Amino acid sequence: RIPRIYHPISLENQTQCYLSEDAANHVARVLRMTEGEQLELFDGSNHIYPAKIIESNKKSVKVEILGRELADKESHLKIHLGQVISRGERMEFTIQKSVELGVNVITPLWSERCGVKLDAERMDKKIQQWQKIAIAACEQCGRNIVPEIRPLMKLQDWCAENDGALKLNLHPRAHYSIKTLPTIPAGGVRLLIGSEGGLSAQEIAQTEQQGFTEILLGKRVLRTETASLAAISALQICFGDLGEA
Amino acid sequence: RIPRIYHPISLENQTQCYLSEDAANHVARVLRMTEGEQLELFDGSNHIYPAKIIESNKKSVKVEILGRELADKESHLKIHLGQVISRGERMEFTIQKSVELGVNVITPLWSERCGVKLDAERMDKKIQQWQKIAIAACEQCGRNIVPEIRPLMKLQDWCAENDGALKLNLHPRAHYSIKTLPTIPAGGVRLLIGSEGGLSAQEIAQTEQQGFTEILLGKRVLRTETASLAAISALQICFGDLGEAA
Repeated sequence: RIPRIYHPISLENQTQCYLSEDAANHVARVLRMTEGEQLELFDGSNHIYPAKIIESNKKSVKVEILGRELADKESHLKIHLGQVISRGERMEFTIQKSVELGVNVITPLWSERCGVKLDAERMDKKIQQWQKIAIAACEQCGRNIVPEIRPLMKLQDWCAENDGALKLNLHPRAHYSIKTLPTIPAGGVRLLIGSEGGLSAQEIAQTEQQGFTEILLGKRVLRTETASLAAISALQICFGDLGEA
Repeated sequence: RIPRIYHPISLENQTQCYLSEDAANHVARVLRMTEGEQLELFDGSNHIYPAKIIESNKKSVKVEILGRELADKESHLKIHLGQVISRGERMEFTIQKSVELGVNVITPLWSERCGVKLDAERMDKKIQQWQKIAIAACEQCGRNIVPEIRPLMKLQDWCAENDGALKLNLHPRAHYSIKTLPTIPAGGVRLLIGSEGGLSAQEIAQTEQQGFTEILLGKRVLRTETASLAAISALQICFGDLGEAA
C-alpha cells in the first residue's frame, strides 16, 4: 500500500533531502500526503529507501530516509527493444507495458516508411514524456531500476550496434519460433518491432545484412503494440522470469 | 492486399449478397472502391469467400461470391477470458488485443468491488460495441472465426460455469506457472482477470470451491490490462500457436 516514488539522484549516504520538484507535487498535491506519512523511494540502483515526509510546503517537500534495502525485481534476461516510431501506434502503451514486462532498454527508432514528422526537438520532447511514463511504470510494478529511453536513432544504425545480444525481428517467412530458439547470448536480446504499418522492404534489407534472426509469432497478423507486448511476454516466459514469484 | 470484410450471416452456397451496413459504409465511403474490386469475405465459419463488387454506391454494396475455402488462423488452444470491468481500465483495448492474440470467448464480469454500476441497457450497448471491435480485429488479424463477447456476468456465477475447462487465476503465492501446467483439458482454459479492486472473501472462496488453479506471472505487479494480455501470450506460447515453428 505504501506509495513508491522515484528519486532523480542517488539516495545513498543521504539523510534529509528534497524530493524532486515533480515528485514533490505528486506526493503533496496529487496523492495529498502530509508530514509524518511514509513512502518507498528508489533511485534506480535496484535499492529501495523507506522514508517519511518531514516538511510539506507549497514550494516543495523534504524527506528523511530511514535506510537502504536491496530489492531486485529485475528479470535475468536482458531485452533491448528497438521500436520504430509512427503515428497511431500508442507509443505510451508500448513504453508502459514493456517496462512492466521487464524490458531493460528501449530505443525509439525512425525509418523511411513509418509515418512520423522530422524535428529532433519534436521527438525529444516526446522522449522526455516516455521516460516519465517508464518511471511511473516502475513506481507501479515494483521495479527498482528504471529502463532508459534512449534518444531517437536510425533503424540502420541501431541494427548495426554490437552488444553481444541476439538480434531478432518478426516475419511470416521465418521458421524459428521464440520457443524454438537454440540459445540466448550473454548480451541478452535486441528485439526490433516495426511501426504501425510494419517493416518496409528496405528495413528488412538492413536486418538481413546485420545477421538478424527472424521469428514467427502465431498465424495471425498482430498490430505493432500487440506484437511488441506479445513478443516480450513470450521471451520472458521462455527465457526470462515470467514463471517465477 | 485484399481488404477483409465480415458478413453477419452464412455465405455458404450463396452466389450474391449485400454487405452489412457497417461493411457497406467502409467499402463505399471509406475505401471508396468501385465495381470489379476484389474483397475477401468471411462469415465466422472459419472459411473465406473471395468476392467481387458488382454494385457500389453511397448506401449499398452488392457483391458476387466467387468461392469458399478453409482458412484456419485459429490457435489449437481454447482460451475463455473472464474480464472484470472497472473505471480505471479500458475494456476496448483488452478486447482488441485478446482477439488478435487468438482468444476464443470473452465474458465481461462485474465484481463486488469493481467500482462499476449495473445499467443493463447501457452495458448491453457497450457489449454490442465490444463485439463490433472484435469483428474489426478479425478483419485485421486474419481470423475467420469471430469470438463471441458474452453478456455480463457476476464473477461468482462465471466461476461456477463448468465446461471441462481448466480454471486459472493469477496469484503471487501460486504454486504453479503457465510453463509448469501439466496439460490442457478438452474444454481449454478459463482465465480470470480481476480489477484493481481485488476480490471479496466470498469471491475468492468461490474460486477456491471451483478448484481454480493459481499461476505465477513474474516478480513485477502488472496492471489489469498488462496481466490479461501477458497471460494470454504466455498461454499461446506454451500451449497455443504462438510458439509453433516452421
